[PDB]
Amino acid sequence: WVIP
Amino acid sequence: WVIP
Amino acid sequence: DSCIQFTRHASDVLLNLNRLRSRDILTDVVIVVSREQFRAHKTVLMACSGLFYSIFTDQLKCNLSVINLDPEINPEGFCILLDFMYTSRLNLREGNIMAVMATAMYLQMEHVVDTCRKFIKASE
Amino acid sequence: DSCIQFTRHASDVLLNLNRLRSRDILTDVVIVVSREQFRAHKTVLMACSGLFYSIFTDQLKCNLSVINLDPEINPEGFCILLDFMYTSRLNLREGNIMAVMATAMYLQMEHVVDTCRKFIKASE
Ligand SMILES: O=C1Cc2cc(Nc3ncnc(Cl)c3Cl)ccc2N1
Ligand SMILES: O=C1Cc2cc(Nc3ncnc(Cl)c3Cl)ccc2N1
Ligand SMILES: [Cl-]
Ligand SMILES: [Cl-]
Repeated sequence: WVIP
Repeated sequence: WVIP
Repeated sequence: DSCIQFTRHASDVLLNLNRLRSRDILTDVVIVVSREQFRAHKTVLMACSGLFYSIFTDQLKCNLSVINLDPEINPEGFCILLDFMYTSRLNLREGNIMAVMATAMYLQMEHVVDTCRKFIKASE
Repeated sequence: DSCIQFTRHASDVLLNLNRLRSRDILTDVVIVVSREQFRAHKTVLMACSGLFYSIFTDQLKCNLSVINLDPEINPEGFCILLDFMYTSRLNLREGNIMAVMATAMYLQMEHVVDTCRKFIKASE
């Protein structure tokens, strides 16, 4: 999971 | 396009 | 093999599937979550959820145009997860995390359940 | 927004759509390319091809279960492109590049047409  |  | 790979292909496909959903094109099922209805493509739901994969491979349920979810399922939690299925983006907030995690457990979306567990653990 | 994004989600969706295609699950169209037939999902074909996007948004063609391609289309070139649609991987070889490029031009798959043009230019 990432900060887009 | 890339070499996978 | 000796194939070449187009990096953005999967993302571009998902973007177009979401555009077809937004315009209600070739949607073949309505998911009923208490008073709320959500139109979708059975193939995308199966590709994202262990629950929908089981439902639509069933020889009788594969042909249903309406699927009613358990009355304990929260419509907002479902909406957030349906948006995630079609975009890879999850709108996870303090006010919805419990409903999102419960809906993801029911829908069998293990990566969502995992990030919800981690976000909850950090707040404890 | 303040969404989080699961990096592998789009690739995982496409992988599952290809698994449904391999098992012939919820495929809703057969593409006829001379003596050859290819089963697929209309939504995936539309998401990958300008030609299929135009065909399946047409108010009469959207309901057809069989689509016949132009007799000049090469079945192997089509097969390679259908595999690309469902995997992001393109089996581009000296022996098939001309057929693949012609099929990609017909199907309106601009990124494939682009890499074929570049691979041909390098060999000149
Ligand atoms: O957490 C998750 C996400 C998910 C999706 C699916 N889907 C599929 N899996 C295998 N082959 C096929 Cl053909 C599909 Cl469609 C099944 C289980 C789970 N669990
Ligand atoms: O080279 C290409 C690949 C491609 C796909 C599509 N598909 C869609 N485009 C916009 N909205 C929607 Cl809803 C879809 Cl399905 C249209 C044109 C082209 N050209
Ligand atoms: Cl997931
Ligand atoms: Cl393309």
